[PDB]
Amino acid sequence: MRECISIHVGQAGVQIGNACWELYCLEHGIQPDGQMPSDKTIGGGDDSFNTFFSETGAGKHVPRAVFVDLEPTVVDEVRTGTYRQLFHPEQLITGKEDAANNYARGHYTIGKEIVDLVLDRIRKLADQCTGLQGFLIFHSFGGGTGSGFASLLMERLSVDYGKKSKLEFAIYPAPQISTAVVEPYNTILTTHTTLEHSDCAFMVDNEAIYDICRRNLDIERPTYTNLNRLIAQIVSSITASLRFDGALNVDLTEFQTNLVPYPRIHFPLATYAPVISAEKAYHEQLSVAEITNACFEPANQMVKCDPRHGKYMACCMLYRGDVVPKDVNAAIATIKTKRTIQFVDWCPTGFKVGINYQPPTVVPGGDLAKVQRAVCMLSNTTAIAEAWARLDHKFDLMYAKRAFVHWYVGEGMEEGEFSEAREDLAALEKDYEEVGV
Amino acid sequence: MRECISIHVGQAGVQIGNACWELYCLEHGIQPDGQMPSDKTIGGGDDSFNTFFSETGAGKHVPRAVFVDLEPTVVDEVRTGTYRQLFHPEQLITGKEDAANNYARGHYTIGKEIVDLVLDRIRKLADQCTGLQGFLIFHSFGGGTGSGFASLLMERLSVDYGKKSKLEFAIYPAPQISTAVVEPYNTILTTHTTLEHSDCAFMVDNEAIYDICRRNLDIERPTYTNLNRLIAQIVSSITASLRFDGALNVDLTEFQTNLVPYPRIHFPLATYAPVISAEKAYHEQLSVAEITNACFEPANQMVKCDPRHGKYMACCMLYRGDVVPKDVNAAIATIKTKRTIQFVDWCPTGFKVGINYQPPTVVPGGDLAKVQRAVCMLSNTTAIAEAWARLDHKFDLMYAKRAFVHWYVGEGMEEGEFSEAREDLAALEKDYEEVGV
Amino acid sequence: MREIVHMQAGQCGNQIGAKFWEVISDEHGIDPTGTYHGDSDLQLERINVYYNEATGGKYVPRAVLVDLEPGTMDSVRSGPFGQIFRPDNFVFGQSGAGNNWAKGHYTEGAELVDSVLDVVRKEAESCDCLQGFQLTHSLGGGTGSGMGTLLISKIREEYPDRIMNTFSVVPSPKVSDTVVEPYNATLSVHQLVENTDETYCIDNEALYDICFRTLKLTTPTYGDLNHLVSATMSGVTTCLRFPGQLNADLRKLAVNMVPFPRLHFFMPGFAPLTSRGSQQYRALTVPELTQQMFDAKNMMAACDPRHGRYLTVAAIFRGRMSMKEVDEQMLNVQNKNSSYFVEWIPNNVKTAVCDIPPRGLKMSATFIGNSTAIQELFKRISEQFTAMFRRKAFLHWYTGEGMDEMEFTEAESNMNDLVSEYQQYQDATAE
Amino acid sequence: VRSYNPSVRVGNWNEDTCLEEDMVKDFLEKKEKGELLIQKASNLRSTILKPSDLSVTVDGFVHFGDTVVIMNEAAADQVRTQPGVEPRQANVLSVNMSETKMHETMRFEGTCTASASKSLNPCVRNTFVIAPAQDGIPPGSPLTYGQHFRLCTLPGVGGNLVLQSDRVSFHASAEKSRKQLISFVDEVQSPYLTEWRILCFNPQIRMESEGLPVPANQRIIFNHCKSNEDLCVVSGMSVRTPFGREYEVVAHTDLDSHRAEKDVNHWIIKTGEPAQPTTLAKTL
Amino acid sequence: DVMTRRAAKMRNEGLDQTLLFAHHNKNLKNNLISWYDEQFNKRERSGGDQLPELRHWDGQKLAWEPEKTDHPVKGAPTNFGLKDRLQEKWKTEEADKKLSDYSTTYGLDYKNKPRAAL
Ligand SMILES: Nc1nc2c(ncn2[C@@H]2O[C@H](COP(=O)(O)OP(=O)(O)OP(=O)(O)O)[C@@H](O)[C@H]2O)c(=O)[nH]1
Ligand SMILES: Nc1nc2c(ncn2[C@@H]2O[C@H](COP(=O)(O)OP(=O)(O)OP(=O)(O)O)[C@@H](O)[C@H]2O)c(=O)[nH]1
Ligand SMILES: Nc1nc2c(ncn2[C@@H]2O[C@H](COP(=O)(O)OP(=O)(O)O)[C@@H](O)[C@H]2O)c(=O)[nH]1
Ligand SMILES: [Mg+2]
Ligand SMILES: [Mg+2]
Repeated sequence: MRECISIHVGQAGVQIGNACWELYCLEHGIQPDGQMPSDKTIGGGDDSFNTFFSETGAGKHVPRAVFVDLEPTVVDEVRTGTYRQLFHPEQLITGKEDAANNYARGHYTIGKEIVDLVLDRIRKLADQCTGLQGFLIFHSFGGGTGSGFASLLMERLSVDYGKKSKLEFAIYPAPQISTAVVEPYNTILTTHTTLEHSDCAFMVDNEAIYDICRRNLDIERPTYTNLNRLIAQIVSSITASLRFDGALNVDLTEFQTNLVPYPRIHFPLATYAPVISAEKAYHEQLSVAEITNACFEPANQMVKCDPRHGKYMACCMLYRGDVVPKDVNAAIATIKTKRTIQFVDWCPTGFKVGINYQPPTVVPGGDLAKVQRAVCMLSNTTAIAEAWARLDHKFDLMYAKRAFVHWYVGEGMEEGEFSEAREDLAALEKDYEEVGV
Repeated sequence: MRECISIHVGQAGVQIGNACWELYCLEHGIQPDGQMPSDKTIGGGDDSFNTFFSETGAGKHVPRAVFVDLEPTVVDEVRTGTYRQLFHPEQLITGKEDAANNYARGHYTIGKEIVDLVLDRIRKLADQCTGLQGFLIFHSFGGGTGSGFASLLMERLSVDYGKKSKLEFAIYPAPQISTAVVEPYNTILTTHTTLEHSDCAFMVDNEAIYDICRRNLDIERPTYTNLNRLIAQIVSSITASLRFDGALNVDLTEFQTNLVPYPRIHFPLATYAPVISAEKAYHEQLSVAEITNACFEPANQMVKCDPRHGKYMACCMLYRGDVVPKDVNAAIATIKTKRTIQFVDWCPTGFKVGINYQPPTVVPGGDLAKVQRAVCMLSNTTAIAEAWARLDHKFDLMYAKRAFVHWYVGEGMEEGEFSEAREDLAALEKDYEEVGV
Repeated sequence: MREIVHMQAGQCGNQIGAKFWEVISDEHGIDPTGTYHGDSDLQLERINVYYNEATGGKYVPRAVLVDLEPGTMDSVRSGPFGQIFRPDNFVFGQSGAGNNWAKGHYTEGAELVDSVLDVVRKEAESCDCLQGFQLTHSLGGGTGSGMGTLLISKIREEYPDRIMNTFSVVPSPKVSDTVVEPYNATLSVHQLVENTDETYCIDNEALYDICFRTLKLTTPTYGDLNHLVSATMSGVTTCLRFPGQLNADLRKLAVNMVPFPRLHFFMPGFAPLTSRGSQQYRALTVPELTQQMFDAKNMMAACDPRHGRYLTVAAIFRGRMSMKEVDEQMLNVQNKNSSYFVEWIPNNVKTAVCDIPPRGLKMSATFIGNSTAIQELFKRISEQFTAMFRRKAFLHWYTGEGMDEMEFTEAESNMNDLVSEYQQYQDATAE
Repeated sequence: VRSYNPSVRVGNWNEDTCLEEDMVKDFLEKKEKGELLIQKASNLRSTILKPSDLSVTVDGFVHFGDTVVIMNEAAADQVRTQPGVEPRQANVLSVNMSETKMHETMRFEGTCTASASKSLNPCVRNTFVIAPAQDGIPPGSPLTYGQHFRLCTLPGVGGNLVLQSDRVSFHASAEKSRKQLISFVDEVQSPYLTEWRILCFNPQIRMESEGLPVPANQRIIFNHCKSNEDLCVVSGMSVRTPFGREYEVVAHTDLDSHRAEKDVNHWIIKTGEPAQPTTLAKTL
Repeated sequence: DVMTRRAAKMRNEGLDQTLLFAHHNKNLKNNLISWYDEQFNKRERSGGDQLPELRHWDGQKLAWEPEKTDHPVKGAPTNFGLKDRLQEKWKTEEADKKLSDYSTTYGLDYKNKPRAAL
């Protein structure tokens, strides 16, 4: 009934979805070949899979996913890996040349011959879908396919579908850690062209998950696999209300109407809490107040910025597991009595609370531990303006003497779009300070 | 004693008669082997089967049916199935080649080689009778094996017999969906010449039964078997007064004198209630008043023709079950006090009421629930003139440039029959207009 | 007990006929030795329609095999399912067709027609309720074109009441394989249009396009192209051989599909088609099948129906499905692309449902289409014909094997008149 | 433009690998349920071509119940008179059928038809058992001249096939060189058609030798009885065999200029030599 | 060489009726059942494909699940008995032309009747 279409754009999005669909397969109990092995005769119906899996003919459940990338070897790793006979081969759309960390190359030349094919696949999935809820778009703001083609996808999806929700599970560049050099260019050119074609842009910082996985999950050497598994846990916690039944619930529209106060302000930071290994978990007594304070802890945010230099507008508050509503209410009362957590004066009531009874399934061979309670925080703080201003400063530093602009110009992009993106991000940050004050 | 002969001609007639004789065997407790199950005892008091079944010696009940088909396709299934030892082998009269949707082929060439045999079989089944009431002729207006051979058969039957009633159950085409392309040609050339040799021709429409099954039975994708079972329930509700005792009974002789005002307007519509399923019958209250209003609802007519665009001329009330005539009269008064159901000024009276004591039967693996009461409209009204107008519009659209006429002409049919058929349908439209005004 | 005598003349006709007999032998449970090893008794009840009873449980197909060379006929006798044919109906010549309609129609092919007609007469009076004849030919060679069309003419003269099916591999704008395809196509369609009850024009370019786009299939060769034609030929005649809720035989299809007598050129199709990587991800259902039927890329003729207008459509659904779903699907498509249908014919779709689906598929469907857009094919053949005939190119073979140029002129004028008829029955409104 | 191996991930490799996977799935299905032609042929080679121990005579005469092998000598003129056809080599009468009754049921089942294989090796397909026909004849008794017997195969793999002939009627004749057919049957329709006798070499001492015991390793004549025809190799043309190309044994009384049996009429009974029961016994 | 010719011939022969046109499974045995057989000949279910008569409600399709038109009968194929009758005829044909039959029409037809026939 309620289904979501997941579009994974770029190498980062494809790898995040590679962790994700493994987690969804484990959660809904389907084998990597697409079969349900339960067959419990008297029971075993379990219609909860009809949110991210589509029932085909011979008992095979295919995901509602489009793994799109302009460059091979990563979707080829998907096609040759253990999740081979799970995805539709026509949902693994690939090009021939990457954008090569160039927003102009991913938005103006290489993305044109493949946007029609990915739109046709999206239309086919929507036609099979009965009661579509929204799109979950996993990409990175760093550059290349995940910038230009993602922005192009938002443009055509807002042209075609319109009112449907479009969530952006974006990967955001760190204050200090940066792989690409033209990451400020690609990030701001993504922000300018997806600022009006999105509904909730959850950015996620790699440095913050690095700190979380080192401090909490006591791992000395984390790779991208742990980061993508934690983001899979984020998206599973968000969509658990749609998938499983339970207590007071939210859908995507319930979710976005409480987290987007102003039309330009749709940028909620994500936070997950259980983040505990087995050794630290068995010497712990995880309860609703403890894990709510764990979410409100400034060292648990998935974007590297302290929320003390900012004011919370709204918080969507997803509890999951052995959760009692009055324990939730007492916890939220305690944080509202805490003076250090600062809410904005025009939002006296700011907690979109939702409880589910299905605790998360930890991936075997992973890093987390099995728990009975879980919190997901999605908070629209006025602290992400510091991140926007620091990338604005980086863009001004690069664009002061026109470094790396000749690639865009000779590829087919004007400097007027650079200036327009600069002015739009300045408008966005002054809008944030005007609403926050 | 109240004996009747059923001739099922055409593919649709054979399938409908298959369902009808299944229902009759279940009603009278006759096994598919043609024998009573030997635990009846009684002592011969329950002779309420002789209208449909003979008794050949040891207890083999041979039905009074003639199954006619020019193709050996759907009668061979009867000859080879579990009903093989129920029918007399030459009551399942079979041709060699089908008439190929061709009125001329079914009326002149392939019609005039088996017509002697089918009249011989009808003669044998008619002089093996002691008070025959009439002929129930089940056919479709599709063409050839159906409408064409039924036309030739009734042309010979009116000459052979006399004042015996010949009721027709005709599958009329839908406004939108139909199988054949030469369907308007076959329907016009059949309603030209069976309009003079018939007595009362019920119209049943496949699109109407599809909408009935979608809305009330909640089956989104019914096959022809469900339609045949519903038609069998209609015919059983018609002929239950000839079999089972009731408060007041109606006969086939009573029937035409109640629903044919003038001999050219012998075209009634059939409607049934309740057609609700077993998952809603036990929760919805099912009594006389609301089943009569369900019948008189425009979205229940089994013809795909709204009676709101016409005037009711006569109606046949058929109740079966634990139905009291006081509630019958109360329901009829509530019908007559409604301004939407508009009667005609020259008929201030008219609701032919029959009440039967036997409750409707249920078939294993069927669609309808075990209800304790049911009601059938058999109504004559001016609404069907719209269907005639649509049919003549289709006929003129095809005949304006002589489409498909060469098959009929070269099969041995003169071209002026099309023009005289269009004259006859124009006269039928004008007669319906002057009756309605 | 309606009877079809299958005939194939030429190399391509023999190949597609051998594939047809394979695809119907594993439908009816016939082993390569010819016996009946099936166990479902629904198969062994209409087996007479294409086979003939012999001693034991053996069933010999009712096929007439014609070729003017002891080559590919020996190849199809030595291939798989080649031990089922009687050796009597392997009449072949010891000459060459020459890719020459004159050589096939007025010389050494013509003195083989006596033996061919004796075999056809024996196989036709061995029946009791003969429905008709089904010739599969090449239309661009010399044995399929000339000998096939003369056999059509002789059989139509002898039995001018039975149903004449002709599966013709009409030449393409692309590809080649013969320089005198316009001559062998015009001179054959000139006799097809007056001697055939219904013609299915299959095109090798469209078959290659299907192999490209719905089956990927880097190296399909002629085996897959003949397998699709075999599947279509099996799906057209399935109501004669298996029961169903809504049957339609070849005469029903002809009556419901051919408005005017010289308008019997169709575009067949078959649409439970998907690639091997998507065979276990595609769900067999009536809307999906109907969408692939009415998709313009699944035509087995190179003509694109979007530039023309459908006059009549036939649709035969093998398998167990729901008639409301089928009827409302055709209502939906006829409401949607209503500009692709002629206004003067309401309800341009003839529906048939057969109970038994083919091997592997739970639900299959075949498509027959009579449209204006087939006139582009004959216009192309006319343009190539008037390009060569204006300069007498390759004409001395035809006129020295024994003919006249008046036959060439008559064929060109007749096929141009057929083009004019198709064009006039396109944009003529109702009122 | 350029094409690579499907292991190289450049072109149509995904559904090429899918098609190869489906073909491999079908191949493993036939491998596990045993309809592969390789496995059928290997089973045929293992079960048919198995050495069979022959019977070693003591007095040199043929006795009833002996196994023995029917052989024929090569042509006396082995010198190549004309280049082309090879002169007839030494060969052994054997049992034949084409493909299907070899492939399934593993055994010689029914009507077979015989042939002459060049493999001079005792084997299941080419050893027999001399058996009586009139009953009451004790086993181990001499076969003698003019005395009817039946040539039957072993009761193991083969199912006791009995030699049989027919006429030159137009329903059953040799596949090449239209003549009398030599078959191996299992049901035995009529007992007289499944019956054979042995005539001596010199056609003057024949009447006096009728009754004398038959010697093993010299040339004798196999005469039917019902049709009075003698066994022949009939070289110059061969019949198809799964184990090669073999000559076509035909019953035909072939006569030379002095009305006597030709080179292909003199078959020899080969026992086991008294050193080990396999191999041949050498002529005398 | 005499190998590339055979390889090219078998390549041009072309795939199979199971490598092409076959979806999900490659079996014809389970689909040889007719609507008349599964409706008027009863043909009760067996095994896992036993549809309940409850016909409860679904939310994922907004319709009642157990469609009898979508879940037809699976199992043994449709059989009448004329296969066995024709098999008896084929065994009679094989028992014919057996050389030593030599049986006359009088001997076949005029035999010793059973005692209960008197
Ligand atoms: N969380 C997470 N981030 C990743 C992962 N892989 C890459 N990234 C992010 O991606 C950024 C680099 O740009 P990409 O997203 O790889 O570029 P692209 O979208 O694939 O487009 P191209 O330039 O054509 O490669 C880095 O800054 C990383 O933060 C991953 O596995 N997990
Ligand atoms: N309600 C219902 N209608 C049917 C059934 N079978 C066929 N029809 C209708 O009959 C029309 C065509 O006539 P057919 O019954 O198919 O064939 P026919 O009447 O025997 O005439 P021929 O085609 O010459 O054989 C179609 O348009 C169908 O709507 C059935 O089982 N139930
Ligand atoms: N589909 C298909 N087409 C074929 C086959 N063989 C030949 N053709 C086509 O037939 C045309 C030539 O016809 P041909 O067979 O030579 O006619 P013939 O010489 O009279 O037998 C060529 O254009 C080929 O494309 C085949 O096996 N399958
Ligand atoms: Mg990349
Ligand atoms: Mg019919």
